Amino acid sequence: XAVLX
Amino acid sequence: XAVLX
Amino acid sequence: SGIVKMVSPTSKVEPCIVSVTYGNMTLNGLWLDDKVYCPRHVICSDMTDPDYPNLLCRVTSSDFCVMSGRMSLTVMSYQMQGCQLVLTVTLQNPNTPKYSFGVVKPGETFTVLAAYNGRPQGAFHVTLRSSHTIKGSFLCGSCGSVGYVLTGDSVRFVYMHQLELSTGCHTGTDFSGNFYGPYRDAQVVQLPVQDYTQTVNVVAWLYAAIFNRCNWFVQSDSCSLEEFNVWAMTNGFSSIKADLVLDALASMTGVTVEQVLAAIKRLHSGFQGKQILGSCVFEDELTPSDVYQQLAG
Amino acid sequence: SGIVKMVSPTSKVEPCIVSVTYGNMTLNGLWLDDKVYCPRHVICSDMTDPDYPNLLCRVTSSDFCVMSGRMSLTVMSYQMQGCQLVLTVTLQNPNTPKYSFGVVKPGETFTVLAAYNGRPQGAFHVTLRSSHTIKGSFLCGSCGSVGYVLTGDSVRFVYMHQLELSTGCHTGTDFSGNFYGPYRDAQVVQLPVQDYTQTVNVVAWLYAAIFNRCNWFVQSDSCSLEEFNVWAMTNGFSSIKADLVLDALASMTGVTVEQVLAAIKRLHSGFQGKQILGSCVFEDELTPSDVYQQLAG
Repeated sequence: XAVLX
Repeated sequence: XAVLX
Repeated sequence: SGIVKMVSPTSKVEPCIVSVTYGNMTLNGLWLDDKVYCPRHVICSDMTDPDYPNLLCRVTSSDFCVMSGRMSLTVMSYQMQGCQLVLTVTLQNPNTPKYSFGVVKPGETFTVLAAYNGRPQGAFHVTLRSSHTIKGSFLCGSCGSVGYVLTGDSVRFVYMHQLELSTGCHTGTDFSGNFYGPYRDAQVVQLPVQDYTQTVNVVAWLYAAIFNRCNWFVQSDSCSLEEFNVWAMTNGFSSIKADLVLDALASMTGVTVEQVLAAIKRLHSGFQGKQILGSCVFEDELTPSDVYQQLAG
Repeated sequence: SGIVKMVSPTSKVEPCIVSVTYGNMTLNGLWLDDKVYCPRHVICSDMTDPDYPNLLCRVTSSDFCVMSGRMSLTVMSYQMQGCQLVLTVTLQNPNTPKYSFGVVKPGETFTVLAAYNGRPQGAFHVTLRSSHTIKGSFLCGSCGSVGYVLTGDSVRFVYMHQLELSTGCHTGTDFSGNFYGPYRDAQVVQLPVQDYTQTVNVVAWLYAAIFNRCNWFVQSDSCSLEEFNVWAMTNGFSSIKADLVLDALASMTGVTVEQVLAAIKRLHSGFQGKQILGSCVFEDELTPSDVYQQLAG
């Protein structure tokens, strides 16, 4: 769920 | 009253 | 993905900041080509309402000490234009960026490079109010600090700080020497005129919210632009004109401009304890272009 | 005089921004001396949870595309350190500033220079929360944008953006490769830990309000520092230590830190219609030094 930029 | 910088 | 007030990079403005010293007063200046722009208030010393045409007669070029960093610059001739001095120096500034001179209109934003003693200290985002003022942060020594806009690789200089009207309310001159608003470089009382909440910016800020989760305020009701301006006269809001960037933001989010205007009116009477991007009040300090470049780029 | 979120000048960080490209992916890097720091996930394409140890052995130095503007640098060697890659290039950066590496602690601030395709687009003020996260503004292509502080004439790099935990909540690595907080460079569930209101900043923000003729919260009651921490654990506030700047602010203003601490706990229960510097809520994004330089300099 966290977005890798 | 206005302050000159 | 988050919304903040951003600032233009300062690399093209910093090499242009100089100090200008007359008598013992020192303020800041802007060095471009063979000119140096700084407030005419640098030749005063005698407080209150100076006699600038009278003070010019005794001033000669040899009494200006302009310095870029530790290098000394020699003034050939000078010229009082409006409320600024255009000093002509011997040296052609080698770091002069491609530049132009502009005038910001109410609601449009820019970047102030706060300087002291010809030395940059920091930069911040500001918005020109309907009162032709800005909510800045200045102290003694900060006059001459420039406000600018980055336009590709070009710098459009728009602002030269000069005056603090009241607590937290400032103004200054464009680079033709003219003050923003009906003000002047004198220590008399000049409290600012009426201000309005910048509607176009509030519209853009709510589009940013829509693109950032928060869209509960969006409803099917809609208020036209010209129906909004009649309501805005009596509720502290400015007039709104159609806008591609708003149209682009409208097309991306699927919410018309008229829905956002109607949402503004309902929320002018309380956010109902809910928050929009962690805020409880309208934000009118981000132009449509500021919002669009933080939604796409 | 007015108070804003200020940012450090960007002129010595901008000439170090470069673009790193391996495979299909491009992000931003920092070019100092003969080294180029960037996030290690530039070599994945594997999505989700990569296997960086084994992915690194297929890697060859000549498949990195490093671009400083339109100049191209070539990679001699590389090295994986934590969650970042330290690329060695042919050319010493001729615009390397005097620089160090540091780690910011919760409450402290720094400037983020947001970049895309190795080109700076803007800068903004950020505060490290107790979640070890920042509330920035980042899109795809922004990984590798550096966070730094100016310590006079030198740059102390402290942050390299890599991840977005939630909407408007970001984190990254220091320049030893270690993530701020218990996070990692994987697209796995990573909900941020518990966050607290940075009290020392809220004290400094209220001293700023007193300097700006906003002192209606000052009263006679005082709350100790050690007695505040007891109260803070159960109402969303951080611990507070003695601070020389807070003492300096306390002497210049004429009201003690203990009076401001006691004002905070009373205003935790609502602001009661009235505003602090035009705000409805506590501002904890300005350290004592940030407030100190906008009141004295």
